[PDB]
Amino acid sequence: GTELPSPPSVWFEAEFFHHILHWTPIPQQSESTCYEVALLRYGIESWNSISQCSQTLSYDLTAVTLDLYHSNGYRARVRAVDGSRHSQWTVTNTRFSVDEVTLTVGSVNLEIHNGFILGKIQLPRPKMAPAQDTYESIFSHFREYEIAIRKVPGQFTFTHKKVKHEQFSLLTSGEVGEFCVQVKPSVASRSNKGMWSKEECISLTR
Amino acid sequence: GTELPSPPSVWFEAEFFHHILHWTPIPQQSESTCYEVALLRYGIESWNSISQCSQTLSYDLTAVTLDLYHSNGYRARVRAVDGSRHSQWTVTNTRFSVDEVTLTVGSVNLEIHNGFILGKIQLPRPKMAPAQDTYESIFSHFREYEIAIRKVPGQFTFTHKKVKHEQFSLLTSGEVGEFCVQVKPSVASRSNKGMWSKEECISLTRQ
Amino acid sequence: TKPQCRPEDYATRLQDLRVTFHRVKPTLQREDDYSVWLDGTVVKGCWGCSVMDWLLRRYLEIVFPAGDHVYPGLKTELHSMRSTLESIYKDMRQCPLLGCGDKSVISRLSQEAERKSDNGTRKGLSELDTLFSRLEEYLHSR
Amino acid sequence: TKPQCRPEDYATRLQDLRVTFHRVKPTLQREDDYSVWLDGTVVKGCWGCSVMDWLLRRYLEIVFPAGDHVYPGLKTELHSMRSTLESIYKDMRQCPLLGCGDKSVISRLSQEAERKSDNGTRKGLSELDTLFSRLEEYLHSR
Repeated sequence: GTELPSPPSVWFEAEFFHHILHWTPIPQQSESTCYEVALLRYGIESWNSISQCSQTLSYDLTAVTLDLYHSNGYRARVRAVDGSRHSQWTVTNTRFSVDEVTLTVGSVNLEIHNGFILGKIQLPRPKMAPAQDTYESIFSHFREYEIAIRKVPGQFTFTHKKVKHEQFSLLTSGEVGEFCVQVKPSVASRSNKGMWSKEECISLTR
Repeated sequence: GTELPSPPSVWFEAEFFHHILHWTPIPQQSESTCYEVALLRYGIESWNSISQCSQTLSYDLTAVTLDLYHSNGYRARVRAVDGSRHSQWTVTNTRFSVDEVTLTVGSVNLEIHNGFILGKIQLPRPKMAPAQDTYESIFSHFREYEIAIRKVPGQFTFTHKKVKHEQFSLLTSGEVGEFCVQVKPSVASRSNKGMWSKEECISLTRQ
Repeated sequence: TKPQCRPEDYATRLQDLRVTFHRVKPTLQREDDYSVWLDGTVVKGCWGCSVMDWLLRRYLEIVFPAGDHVYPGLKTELHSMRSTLESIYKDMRQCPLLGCGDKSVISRLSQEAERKSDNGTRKGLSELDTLFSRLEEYLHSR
Repeated sequence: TKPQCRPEDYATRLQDLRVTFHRVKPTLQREDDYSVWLDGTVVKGCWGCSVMDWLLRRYLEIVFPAGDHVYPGLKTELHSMRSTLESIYKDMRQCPLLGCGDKSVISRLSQEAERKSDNGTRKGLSELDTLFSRLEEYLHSR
């Protein structure tokens, strides 16, 4: 009677070289119940189990999807296993590729110079990323950033400013106080969603 | 005035990087009579006199036709001049190009080894030829050679043997005497005529 | 640099195509076939300009229309994509540099041959030697 | 490999053309303004394959035939050459590598998309994402 219920759903939640597979738990999951995560790469009709018995709701497939930004995408599936019983597989509903990666920025460096706030956006440099596969290398054109500025002695209201370079300037036309900025990345021709970076501030004078 | 008879004809006689212009003399040529040789390169409608007064029946146009094997050919003309008089020009009747170059071989090196006559054809290496414009470079494919062998103690009769490499072998199946060979170059896809090389001989026995 | 010629003009439409494709993606990439039709080299190289045009026409003329018959509940999205893809195609034509660079040389030759009193017949036969060399050179380059 | 793909296979006809041509060369090159129609790149570059075909067709179909009227004396020599050139052409269009490459890629694509049980409508719509990448990638390539 090997007919355990199958995981309700399986999907990826990835960021640059952080390709994580997520799936919901099977109703009535026991303590001796685990999940088998298999991976298939487009262009080669063949599945390969990455993990036979994982007692988790997620699995990092990064080590096995390094050529994601140089491939035609992968497909993924997870199935529940309890000793000798195991459900049917639940596979991702779309091809996993560069398209589905969320854009994030590593950090923003602010500086002040003659009434200017000079900003430098440091894209992510994940260690797992093979040398020549930089954010810049992969997303070679139309990189854009939404800049949200707020004055500390001001409030929780923000003013926007879009830029097309990893460097940007904002003029401090004779202003005093503290300026905090957040950055949201995107690629003009793409649909990849991006996430706001931790706010960074800098003080004008003393 | 100024109506001297023009050179009856003008033509090239060339070998690899040896582009020589020839022309017949004008009837009643005097001692103060010379010839003016002009050169035109296809693609640029303009003549340039190479020599104003040459007291000869030929002129080496090599120094001025180096890119022959990388061009669309030249045209040439010669006219007689005698002081202030000069005839009409006589121009070549065809476009001078790589096609009209006669194939020649520099020399043939023969050697004997265990009943084998090993030959090495040394293609021409004219000094005027720019470094990277070797016979091999220019005629990159289908180079062939007619080999005519004759036995000295034999006669003036020859036996043929065609080869497709600059190196060749002839076996001396237990023969004695002297073997002389001549080589004639060609390019299987081309129509360029070639000329027999000076006969080369070698002795098998202690000779 | 004409507008239709620079890549930046296609950014927004390329992006639209993709967001629309994102809402219907799970339905379209639901099949069981995991083979790759449009491989990584399909549009690279000398032949690229030509292949690209063929793919565009293929999709615009044969596939999308075929889609209404297979994914009826998606006609809205499919009509949109086929419409943006279409805006993109015509636009790419306005730009010579985006197409195949093989019509210009034929233009010159034909033109120069027409500006002759006999249409180049004379110039044509006198260059036969040149033709044969180009042909022979052409064969060793392939 | 394939014989009609080896240039070695075109050497003798290349030579015949050049030998027949040599005999009538002084006639055909008499008028000769000293201009160049077929220069040294005419058949080089990415699309030379395209120009090579154009040229060969132009001669077999227009130049040579028109030649019979301008040079009634060389009709025989003219026919011999057209004939041999014809021989070469029939053999050249029998080798993919000798023609343009695009024709091959377009062919391989349409065959897969047609050996599919649904003529490939499914895989086609399934790869709109890949197509959009190839396309953007293409726009950036030139």
